[PDB]
Amino acid sequence: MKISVSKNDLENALRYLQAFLDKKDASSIASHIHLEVIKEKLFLKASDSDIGLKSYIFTQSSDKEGVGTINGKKFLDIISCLKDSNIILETKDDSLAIKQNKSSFKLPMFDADEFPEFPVIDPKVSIEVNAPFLVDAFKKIAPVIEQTSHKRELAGILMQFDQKHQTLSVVGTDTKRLSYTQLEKISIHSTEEDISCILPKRALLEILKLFYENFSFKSDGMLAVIENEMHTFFTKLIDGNYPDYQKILPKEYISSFTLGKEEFKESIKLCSSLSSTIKLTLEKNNALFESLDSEHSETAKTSVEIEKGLDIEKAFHLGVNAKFFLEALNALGTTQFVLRCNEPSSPFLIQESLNAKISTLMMPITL
Amino acid sequence: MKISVSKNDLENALRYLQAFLDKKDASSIASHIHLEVIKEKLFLKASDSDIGLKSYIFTQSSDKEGVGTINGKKFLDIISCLKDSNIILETKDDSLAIKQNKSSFKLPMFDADEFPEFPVIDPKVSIEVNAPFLVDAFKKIAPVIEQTSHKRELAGILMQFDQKHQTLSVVGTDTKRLSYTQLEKISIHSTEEDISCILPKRALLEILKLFYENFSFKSDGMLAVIENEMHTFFTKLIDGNYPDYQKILPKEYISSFTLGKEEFKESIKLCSSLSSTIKLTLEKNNALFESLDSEHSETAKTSVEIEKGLDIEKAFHLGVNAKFFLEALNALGTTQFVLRCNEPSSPFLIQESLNAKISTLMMPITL
Ligand SMILES: NC(=O)c1ccc(F)c(F)c1
Ligand SMILES: NC(=O)c1ccc(F)c(F)c1
Repeated sequence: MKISVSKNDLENALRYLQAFLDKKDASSIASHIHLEVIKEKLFLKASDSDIGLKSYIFTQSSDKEGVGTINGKKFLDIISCLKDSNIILETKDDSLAIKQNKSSFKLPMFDADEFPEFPVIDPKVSIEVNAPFLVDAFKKIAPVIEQTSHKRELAGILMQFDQKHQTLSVVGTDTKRLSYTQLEKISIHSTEEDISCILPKRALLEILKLFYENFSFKSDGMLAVIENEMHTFFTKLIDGNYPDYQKILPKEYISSFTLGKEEFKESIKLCSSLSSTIKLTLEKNNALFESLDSEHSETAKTSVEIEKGLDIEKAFHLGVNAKFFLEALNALGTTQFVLRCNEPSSPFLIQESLNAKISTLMMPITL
Repeated sequence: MKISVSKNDLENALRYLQAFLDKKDASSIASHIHLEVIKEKLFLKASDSDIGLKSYIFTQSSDKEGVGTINGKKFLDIISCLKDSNIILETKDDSLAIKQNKSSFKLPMFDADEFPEFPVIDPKVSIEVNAPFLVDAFKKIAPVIEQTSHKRELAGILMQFDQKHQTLSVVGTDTKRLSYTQLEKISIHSTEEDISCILPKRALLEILKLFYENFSFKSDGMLAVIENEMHTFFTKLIDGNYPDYQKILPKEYISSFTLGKEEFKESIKLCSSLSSTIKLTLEKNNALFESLDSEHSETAKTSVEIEKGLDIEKAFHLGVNAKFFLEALNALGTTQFVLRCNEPSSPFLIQESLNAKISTLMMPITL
């Protein structure tokens, strides 16, 4: 109803909220942010059935407590064009006035009662995340997940909690490749020894913008609520049974090669100028790369020397998807990587030599 | 047929050539760059009926002179993924081989005889441009020209040469606004005392990427050829008669106000958060800005103090298009601008206080 706020505090809060608004129809409440002034806090939220964010900023002054709404895109556009001095926000019946020095604006509010109730859960599982490993895993695994996947449970990331062993397993897949990590020594508070949540990709991406470390993750098996000092975020979970990835992962590998990450990146990028798939050939002191599904009369080839010789009898040949192989290497923190293989026709593994550590299993390309 | 070249020289030449290729159909000669090795130069060109570029780079070594062609997008994609060391280019019948250390590529060449003849003109008009004023004019005027304009001659920029007075006039318009400059003391060599060329917008944009100063501009009234040390560019000219802009420009102005450029930019940007048109009100010591065609219940207002008072009897009101007014101010080099008006319903002028100097005439918005 009446306050002053810091321009930068307000702008930053509004930026984050943009992604939770349906902006195209400005006449719908789904384009508005809900506003609430109580004590010395402005609360801003945007949500619906699926997903939502609640944020707050401190008022520089507060004169009048109450509630309202405002078009979030328009609000952000106005504040962005203002100077750093404090901004006065003030209702005038069903209109919000915005003032700074000689500049003043009016926007219409809607009925705040039309705004969805921001949900709260009775948590069945809860963790406190005090380090970046979880978001690191999220970031490294996200590229393998197809948001528009036509199968529902593969459109999100698996979080598998084992309370008994204090581990959080995180898994993404598109059916051609599967990336995973298991995070150790996580103090999990749960009503069950084993429990699984599937977060939608859309939610995953939002979390990467909002959180880094020092946040809680809580779930009742229907919603996941993530919270820190300034923000409360929620998303609906995805219903199905995520693939048994432990069954999918091979038992052992016939061969394991320790290889140069950046040299393989460069070599693959290079051959991928003319194709999407590549023929890798490994010899004792050499790795050869050749474009595979290139159009005829178009070829790309290169090789790198392997100084510390491989354990090979003549030559191992492997067809690979370039993008997938690169994204697997991109997920690694080490200067070297381990490539574990069985037959050239069976899935192969990429992982770090010896933050989360993300491994990727991958289907090869034939011939 | 056989040479080595510097990677950076080759990459840079290829980047410029990209815009002269139809890249989507890789099976057509229109996706290829023509190649010619003679003396210690590789000549690269891409052209068609409308527009073209010829470039050259120096060979580090030359062994075999001749001609061929290559897909320009693919060539650029390959070279971009290579290291800085020299690159060997070498024909193998109707294929171009590209080699650097352990990396080698083949791409197919097409019949070089299918490539269009690069045109040459007998110039009717010629200038040497030894300073940036021309491209400065081009850059400042380009925003007012609609490339997809449904009327042909307004889809380009007018260049009007007066050999008698040694002036080059440059003019753009979209019918709502007209931006112009007249450049003085240009040594024009022409067969006529007065002559006009209309360059297409597409060509204008290319010229801005390729040229700055120390180039020749030549025309036969059908093509324009622009040339410097490394590059020869051409474009077809547009046929019609460009509007008589000297008739269009007003005789005198009832009032002329000297105003703050950045303050007006900020004020207009600010009000344009909620509208495309703005009501400007000028008073003796004040300028007020208000959103005009904003949706109802949405308002944006601001004002700035004018210390050195205006010559006004009460208040001058003027409806303006925000984007147009901003782009007019963006074209100015001065910290202040002059706004010249007659009736609030008639065209008004924006120009610099007291490089090219671009003035913009503009139709107002009513009420
Ligand atoms: N989920 C699967 O069916 C699958 C099987 C083999 C793979 F290599 C893979 F990446 C995924
Ligand atoms: N070319 C025209 O018809 C024209 C007339 C008045 C203007 F203000 C203008 F910018 C253009």
